[PDB]
Amino acid sequence: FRRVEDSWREADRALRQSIIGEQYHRGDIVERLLNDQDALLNTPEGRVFDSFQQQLRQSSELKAMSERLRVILSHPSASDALNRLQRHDLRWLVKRLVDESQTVLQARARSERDVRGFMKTGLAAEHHRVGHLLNEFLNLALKLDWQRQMIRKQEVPLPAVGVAVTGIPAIERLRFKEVDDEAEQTLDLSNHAADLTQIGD
Amino acid sequence: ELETARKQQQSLQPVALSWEKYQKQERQLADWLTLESLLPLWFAQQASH
Amino acid sequence: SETRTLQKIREATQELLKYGLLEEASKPNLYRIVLSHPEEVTRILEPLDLDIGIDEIRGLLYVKVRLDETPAQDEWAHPLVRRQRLNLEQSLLVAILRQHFVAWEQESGTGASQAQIAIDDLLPQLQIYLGDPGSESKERTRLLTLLDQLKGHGLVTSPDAHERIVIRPIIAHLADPINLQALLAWLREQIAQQT
Amino acid sequence: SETRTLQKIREATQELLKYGLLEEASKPNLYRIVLSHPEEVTRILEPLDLDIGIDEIRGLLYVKVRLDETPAQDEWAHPLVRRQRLNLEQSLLVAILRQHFVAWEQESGTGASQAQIAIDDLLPQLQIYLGDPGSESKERTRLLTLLDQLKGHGLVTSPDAHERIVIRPIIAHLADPINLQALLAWLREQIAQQT
Amino acid sequence: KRMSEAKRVDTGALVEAGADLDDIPVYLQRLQELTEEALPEKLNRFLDYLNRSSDDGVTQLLSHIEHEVLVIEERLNELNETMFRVDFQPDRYLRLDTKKVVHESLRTLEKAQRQLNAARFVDDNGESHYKALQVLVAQLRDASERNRT
Amino acid sequence: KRMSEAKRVDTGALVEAGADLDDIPVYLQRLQELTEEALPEKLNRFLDY
Amino acid sequence: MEENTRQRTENYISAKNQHPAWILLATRRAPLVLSALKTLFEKSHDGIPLEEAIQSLSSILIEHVSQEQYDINQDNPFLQASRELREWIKRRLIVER
Repeated sequence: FRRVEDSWREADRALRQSIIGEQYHRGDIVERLLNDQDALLNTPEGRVFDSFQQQLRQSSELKAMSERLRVILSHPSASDALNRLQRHDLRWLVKRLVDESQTVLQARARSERDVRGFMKTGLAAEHHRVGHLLNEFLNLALKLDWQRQMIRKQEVPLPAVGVAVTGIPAIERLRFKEVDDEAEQTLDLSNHAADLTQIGD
Repeated sequence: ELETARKQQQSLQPVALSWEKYQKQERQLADWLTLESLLPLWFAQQASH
Repeated sequence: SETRTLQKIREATQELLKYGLLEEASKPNLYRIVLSHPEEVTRILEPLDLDIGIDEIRGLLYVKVRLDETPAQDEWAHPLVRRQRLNLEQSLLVAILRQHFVAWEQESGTGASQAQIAIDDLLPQLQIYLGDPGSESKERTRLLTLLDQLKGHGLVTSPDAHERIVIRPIIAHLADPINLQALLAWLREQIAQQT
Repeated sequence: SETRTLQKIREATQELLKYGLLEEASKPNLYRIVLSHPEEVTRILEPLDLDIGIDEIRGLLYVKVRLDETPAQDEWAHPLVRRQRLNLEQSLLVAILRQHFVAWEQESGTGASQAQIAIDDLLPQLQIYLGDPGSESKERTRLLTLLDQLKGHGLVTSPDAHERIVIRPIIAHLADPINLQALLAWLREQIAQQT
Repeated sequence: KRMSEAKRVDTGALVEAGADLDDIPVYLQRLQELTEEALPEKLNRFLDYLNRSSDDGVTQLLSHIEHEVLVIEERLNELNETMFRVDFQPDRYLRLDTKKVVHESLRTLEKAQRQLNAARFVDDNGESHYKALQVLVAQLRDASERNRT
Repeated sequence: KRMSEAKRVDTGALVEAGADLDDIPVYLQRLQELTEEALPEKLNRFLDY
Repeated sequence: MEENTRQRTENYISAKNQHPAWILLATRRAPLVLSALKTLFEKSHDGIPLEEAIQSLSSILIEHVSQEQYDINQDNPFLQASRELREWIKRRLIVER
C-alpha cells in the first residue's frame, strides 16, 4: 500500500500537469482522467487496491479477521513470539489499511476537483482571448528550470502599473528619541500575607 | 456538464442541417435569376436570326 | 491670492501618488474627484513623467509611467518608482491569479472586487512548477512570501483570518493581452536560449 | 494636448524628489537649472503640498512641506511623507554631527567649506555615550551601519581613503535641533549618574 | 426558430451573438467545437466512474467509523485492565461493558447501504447505483451540516 | 422572434400553443385576457391580501 | 532474456544514485540516523506532530553526544534536532503533512 499511494500520487500529478496543457479539449481531459484512472487500476498494485475494496464490500470477513486477531494476540505465546510493537501493528492491521486507502481516495478527489475546475468554462468573448493567452504562457512555463534560483529570480519585462511613489525624503520628517520619559515603573516583590478576619461569619 | 453538452449539440445539429438546406436554395436562386437575366439576350439573338 | 489647486484635488492626487492606485470601492470620494478633473491630474503628473490610466468599468485609477520619452529599455528605471522589477516566479503567480480572476469575473461580471481565492487553492497550482519539497508548511511559507511580494506591488491583499485573499482588479491591467503577449515572446526567446 | 515641460526641469524635479535635495557641489547642472526656473519648480510642487527651501550660502536645495501651520491638527501629517523617529543611537549620531558641523561653521564661516571628521574621532564619543559593545571591530561595525542609515537620509557621505566622512549640509535645516540639545544634555547627565 | 431554441439552452457562448443570418457563423462554429470535443459519448463511461469513485469514498468512510468504534472498544478493555489490578471493595472490581446503539438514523443508514449493495447488480448503466449513492450521500451531508442533533 | 421569446417567458398559458402564424390568435387571446381579466384580478387579490 | 541481464545493471546504478534508501545506507553516518528515526517512528503509528518529533529527536541526540567520531554537539541539541529533521525532509526520508 505504501507504493499504491505513490502510484496514485503520480497519476494525479500527471493529470494536473496535463490540465495546464493547452492541446486538450474538455473531452480530451475527461478522457485522460478516465483512462489514467483505469490504467492505474489495472496495474498489479491497482488490483491489490481493488481486492481490498471488494473485501470492504463484504465487510463481514474483515471484521471476522480482526476478531480472530484479537483472540490470537491475547494468547500468552504471542508475547514470546512478538514484541509489543509488532503485536500492536498486527492487531490494528485492518485499521491501518482502511486509513491508508484514504490517501488513494484523496488523490482521486483532487484530480476530480481539478477536472471540475476545467470543465465548467463556458467562457465569453473577452475572457476567451486572455484564457488562451494564459494557457500558452503556462505551457511555456513548465519547460523552465524552476529549481534553479537564478531562473526563479529572472527579471520579467512587464509594464509598471499601479506605480506607487512614497517617502520623498524631506529632511523635516525626521524626529528623535524622546527619552525624557524617565519615570521608572516600581517593582512589587512583597509577600501579601493575609489576615482571615476580613471574611464574614 | 456532460448532459448539458449533449443537449447543446442536440439543439445545434438541426441548425446546421437547415442552414445547408438553405444554402442549397440560395444556389438554386442565384444562378436561376442569372438565367433570367440572360433570357432577353438569347431571345434577341433568336429573333434577329 | 496665489492660485492654489482645489484642496480636494490636491488631497486626492497626493493619496493616489502615495498608493499608486485608487479604487472606487474603497475611496469613492477621491476616485470621483479625479474622474471629474482627469485633465487636471494629467497636468499635475505630466512633469514627473507620470500619467494616469483609467478603467471606469472595474472602478480603478492607476498611475502609469509616461511613455513620451522614457528610456525604452524599461520604465522601472524611472527615478521615482520605488518597487523593484517583477521577477518570473512572481509573474507565474500573477498568471495564476489572473486566470482565477477571469474565471470569477465570468460569473460575477465586471462587478465590485469579490475576487477571492483560498490560499489552499494556490498550493496545488504552484506545486507543479516550483516542485514538491515534501512539507506543506514549507510550501505555505514559500507561497506567503510570494504573496507578500505581490502585495508590495498592490496586486493582492494580505491574507485575512480565513486564509483568503482578494485580487485587486489592477491585475487585469498588469496582465492584459498586450503585456501577456510581450511576456510570452520574451519567455519563448528565453527558452530558445536555454536550448 | 498641452505642451511638455522642459526635460531639464522634469529631470531635476524628479532628482530632487528622489533624494529630497540637490547640491551645488555635486550636481551643478540640476541645481542651477532649478534655481533659474524657481517659479516653475514651486508651481510643479505646489499641488502636492510641497515646496523648495533654498540655501545659496551652503549651496543646498531641499524640499519642505508647504502645509499651512497647524492646518487641521496640532502637528501635521502628510500622506506622501512618513515622519520617522530615529532610534536612540541614531539620534546621538545626528546630535554629534550637528554640533561638530556648527563648530565647523564657527571656525570656517557658514557654507564656506564642507565639514569633515575622522572615524577615530567619533568612535570614542560613541563609546562614551553608549558603552563598549565588546571590541573596536564591533564599534566600527555599529558606526558603519549607522553611517549607512544616515547616508540613506542624505545626511552623510561614504567613508573615504582617510577613514573620514563629510557631513551633508542638509543638517542645517533639521527640524528640532533644540530637542537634540535636550537629548544631549540628558545623555551627559546619564553618563554621570549611571556611574 | 432553431437558433432561438439553441439560445434557450446556451451558457455564455451564443448569448454574445444574435439570431440572424450574420450569426450563423458562430453558431455552426460552436456546433463544430462540440462535435470535436465529443463529450456526450463519454457520458455512459463517466457515470460508471462516478459511481465507482463515490462508492469507494462512502464505503471507506463508513468502515473507518466502524474501526474507530473498535478502537474505542480496545480503550475500554485497557481501562478494564487497570481497574482489575485494584479492589473497588473487599472482593469486587468494576468492569466496563459496551453495547450498540439502536438509533433510528443508524437503522436508516443500514437500510440505505443494503439498498446500495443491492444496486451494484442491476444493469442500467448504473442509474440505480447512482440513485442509491444519491440517497446515501444525502444522509451523509445532512448529518454533516446539522451535526449537533 | 418576439413570439418565441414570449413562449420562452410563458409559464404554461402557451404550452398548448405553437410558434406559428396560426397561433397569432392564441397570442392575441392571451394578451387581451391578461390585460382585461388576469392582471386586474391578480392585482385585486394582491391588494386585498 | 538478455535485456534482463544488461539493462538490470542500469536499473541498479540508477537506484544507487537516486533512490533515497540506498543513498542513506551508503552515507558514512547511516546507523545513527536510522536508529534515531526508528526510535521516533516505532512508538506512534499516526504520524508525529512536528514539535513533539523535534523534542524527541533532541532527547535522542543528547544520548549520542558520547560518540567521539560523529558530529558532537554540546551547546544546543535542540537546534541540531531541528536542522536534521529539516535535512531528512530534504532527502525525502520523511514527508510532513
